[PDB]
Amino acid sequence: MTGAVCPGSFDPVTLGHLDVFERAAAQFDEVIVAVLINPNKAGMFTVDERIEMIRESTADLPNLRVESGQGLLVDFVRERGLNAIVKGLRTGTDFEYELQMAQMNKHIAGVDTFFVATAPAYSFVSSSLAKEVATYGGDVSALLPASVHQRLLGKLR
Amino acid sequence: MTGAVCPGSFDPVTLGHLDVFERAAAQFDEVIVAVLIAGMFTVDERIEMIRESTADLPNLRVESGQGLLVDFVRERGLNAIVKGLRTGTDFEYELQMAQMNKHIAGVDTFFVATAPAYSFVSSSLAKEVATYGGDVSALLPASVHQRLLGKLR
Amino acid sequence: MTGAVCPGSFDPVTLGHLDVFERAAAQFDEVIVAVLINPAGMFTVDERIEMIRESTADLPNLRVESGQGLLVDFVRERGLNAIVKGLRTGTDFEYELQMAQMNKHIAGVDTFFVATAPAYSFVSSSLAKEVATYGGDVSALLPASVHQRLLGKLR
Amino acid sequence: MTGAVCPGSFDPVTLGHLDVFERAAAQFDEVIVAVLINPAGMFTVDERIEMIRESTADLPNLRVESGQGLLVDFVRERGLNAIVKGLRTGTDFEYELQMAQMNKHIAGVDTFFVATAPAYSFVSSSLAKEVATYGGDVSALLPASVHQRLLGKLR
Amino acid sequence: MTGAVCPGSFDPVTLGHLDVFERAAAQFDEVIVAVLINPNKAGMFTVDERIEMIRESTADLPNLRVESGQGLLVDFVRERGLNAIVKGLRTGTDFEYELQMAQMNKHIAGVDTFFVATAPAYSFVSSSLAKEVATYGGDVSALLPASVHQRLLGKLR
Amino acid sequence: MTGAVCPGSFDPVTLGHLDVFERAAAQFDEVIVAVLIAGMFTVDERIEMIRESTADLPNLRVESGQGLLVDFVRERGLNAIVKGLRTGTDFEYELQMAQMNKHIAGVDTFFVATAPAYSFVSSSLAKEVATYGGDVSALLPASVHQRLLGKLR
Ligand SMILES: Cc1cn(CCC(=O)O)c2ccccc12
Ligand SMILES: Cc1cn(CCC(=O)O)c2ccccc12
Ligand SMILES: Cc1cn(CCC(=O)O)c2ccccc12
Ligand SMILES: Cc1cn(CCC(=O)O)c2ccccc12
Ligand SMILES: Cc1cn(CCC(=O)O)c2ccccc12
Ligand SMILES: Cc1cn(CCC(=O)O)c2ccccc12
Repeated sequence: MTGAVCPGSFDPVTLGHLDVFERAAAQFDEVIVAVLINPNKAGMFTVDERIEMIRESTADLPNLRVESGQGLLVDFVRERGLNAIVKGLRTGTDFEYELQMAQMNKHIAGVDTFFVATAPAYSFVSSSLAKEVATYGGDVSALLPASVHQRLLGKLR
Repeated sequence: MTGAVCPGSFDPVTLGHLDVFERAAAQFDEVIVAVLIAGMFTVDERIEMIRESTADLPNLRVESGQGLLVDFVRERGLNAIVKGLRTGTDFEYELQMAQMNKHIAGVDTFFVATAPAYSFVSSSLAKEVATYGGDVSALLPASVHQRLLGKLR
Repeated sequence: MTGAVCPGSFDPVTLGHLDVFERAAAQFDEVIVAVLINPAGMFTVDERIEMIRESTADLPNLRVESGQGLLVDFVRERGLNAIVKGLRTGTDFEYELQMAQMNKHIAGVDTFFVATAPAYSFVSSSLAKEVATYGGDVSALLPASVHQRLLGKLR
Repeated sequence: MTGAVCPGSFDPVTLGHLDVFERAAAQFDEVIVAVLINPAGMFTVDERIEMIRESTADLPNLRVESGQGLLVDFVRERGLNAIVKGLRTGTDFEYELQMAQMNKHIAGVDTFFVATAPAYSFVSSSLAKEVATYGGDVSALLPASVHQRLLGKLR
Repeated sequence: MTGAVCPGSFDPVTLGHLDVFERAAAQFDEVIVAVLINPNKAGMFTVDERIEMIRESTADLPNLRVESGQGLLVDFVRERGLNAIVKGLRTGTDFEYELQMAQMNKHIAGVDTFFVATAPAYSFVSSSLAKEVATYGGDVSALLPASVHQRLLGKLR
Repeated sequence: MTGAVCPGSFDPVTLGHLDVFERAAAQFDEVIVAVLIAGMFTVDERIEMIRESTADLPNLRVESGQGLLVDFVRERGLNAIVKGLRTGTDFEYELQMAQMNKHIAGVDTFFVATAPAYSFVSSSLAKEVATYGGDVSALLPASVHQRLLGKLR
């Protein structure tokens, strides 16, 4: 009955994210992808769009499910009877801030955070940089799942 | 006649800040906490909370500041800054400012890491966690914590 | 059935190590602590294993074994393909990242990193030995049984 | 025929920037300084270009142009495929690395990094403006013509 | 008449090195790979072996040549009428030490150092880690040029 | 009665070290340079070179040390260390030692960055460059530089 939560805004999900989802699904009995929403700032994609893009690119992972949430991550985790977070690392990750949040999350709720580095091929993509590059016409098709790329181009046009 | 300035926004002051205040006060004759000024607490409130938390430090005082930090320091006859380091400190930016401050006014900056127990609190993260109901009472002075609860509720 | 290996020299095991062991044992069905030996330290391999077993008596899904050679072979030979490594102040994280990417490339093994608790974040096996050698008190940073043994090796 | 682009907002150009411009112009047959504009600063694009040209008068193989949109398009449209970026204290190097790897992936453009001289390592456009705003003397960190103009904008 | 020196011990050359050689050869009129030797510590490969492995994997680069040296890098550079170094970055590079050496080299000889990050695929290989992995039987064949791999296995057996 | 210890191997002392010595001496009543002990110069030689370079600092003295640094500090009635930062400093290890030293003996560590001009010299790199004929005369006290040339030639 092991389990972990993979949190993020996923606006949109990238292949860097999916790599980490796959590793978590391979190493824990259940994985919940937590799409965390700030109710005070809209992203590019609505919550239902974000979830649909993740579901479409994780259909081969039977022990992974996707849910949205807001507020404290550790409450989302604990209310599902879990106490582990799995977070990806990429080039440009603010690791010091991730460490700060991990120590805080352990302090307030006893939840552990496990970090895993994404594959080198996917290590320089981020949701924000992919959106920025695509906005100005750059080809990011190789860094995003098919469930995302043309939806992204659609939002931009 | 030694002295140092401990600058920050302190909105609110944390035990991380207080730990560094205490070390500065133990190692310099005179310490001034500089409250540099759209946050949660007003300047006077921040000052009050720091004074309340530092009552046991006879050689420490608290003042608000505006403009160049080095001017704040120099206009009080000093030329040392003591700055704390915590998890999530942008140290590269701190170093840039330290070299700039030395260049323009001959003021030295001394960095000291806060205690491990208080190394992951920041004013911003404490407010965020408290806003969503998390317990940060172990990370703030007793007075501050009650005051924070007040601003929220 | 999930599982991970926690590798190190553990010469001696510290409370920083133990914290990570505990978190691994809480999150994986099986944990193996791999005591890695090189061609050299203060404690023998058997002594190190003994100290880890004493400190992890409450962890029934964790076991301790010695290992030699390629870490990913150690992992895969036991039917696992995850490594859990702790992070502390002074960890060469860039080198850990290099090794993690290498280990994934050559054997498909994943590496999960977890930061030890702030209280145990500045202890290391090497620094504890150095401080103890010159009479510093590191008893709050080591398991009780380890601290006793350490004094013995030094006196 | 070799060449590189040196991109930035240069609002205003600093001696840190100039040092890197000089090194680029010494090592490549052609250098283009790309003054990048966003939807916002102290100096207009034309003012920035003017200040860079004043400061680089002795560099005949360097020219200054404004740019918008995708940096790698700016580079490739001028028949080049190298970027030269400076490093200073406070540079977000991890983000620079991310962008370099992205820029290589999407367009085949290489990025070369060079550290500015220690004397100019703590100036940035933003910090110079901030210090000057409150009356600090940054004249040793900026070209003479830039310092004069800066005082003007503030007074 | 532009030019740069690409320095290292190259014991052995890796695909991370070759990527940087290729980028330097594409951006400078001439590139000299400097095989720097400590006369007080032998590596795994002799200087002639190192040079031969580099030459064999750079035959498609007409403006690159390979030479060995010792002592101060900036003397090697300046005695060839050049004043640029091109150095690669990978995962595990001690960048702070590289920066220190770059500032020192500029101070004492006026030589500039340009850093370039190796491709993600080659970002976790190093000569030392490749030797270590191969020593204990791990497969590093995809991280080294053909001119190296079996020579490496030969040294190890 | 303020004071700090500046520890290192100083083999030899550089202008980077001296810059930090000067700042420590300007901000603390009493400074002790601790020469901690197979290098190029003997302990006495290192001490001599530092004394010669710090003659203008009346409140600074130089002593050799062995064993725990915190014992050196505490046995002199102090509990502050001042440590310089340069390009290539292993800051993560410095932080580990600082937290350890606070834990075992209540000694604080204050870090200060050396001036940009002296930020890329280290004892080791200065010796290496000088060994192969490079000019490091701008990076070392005049006395030290001549002494170094002597050891080489
Ligand atoms: C690579 C990576 C980034 N993040 C942050 C996610 C975000 O903020 O959108 C992750 C979260 C979970 C798993 C992997 C990752
Ligand atoms: C722990 C800590 C952080 N900071 C900066 C906080 C800020 O810049 O607002 C400090 C400033 C003075 C003393 C201690 C600290
Ligand atoms: C905190 C920590 C350090 N290391 C490596 C230390 C060593 O090599 O002995 C670990 C290995 C496994 C779990 C936790 C840790
Ligand atoms: C020192 C330095 C900073 N940057 C970016 C600064 C900016 O974005 O304005 C550079 C760009 C080109 C060459 C040198 C530099
Ligand atoms: C990736 C990389 C590492 N290094 C150090 C070389 C070494 O020390 O063997 C390089 C040197 C030149 C070009 C690229 C590289
Ligand atoms: C610049 C600098 C480096 N270090 C450490 C050198 C060492 O640890 O040997 C210092 C120690 C005291 C004062 C200044 C410095």
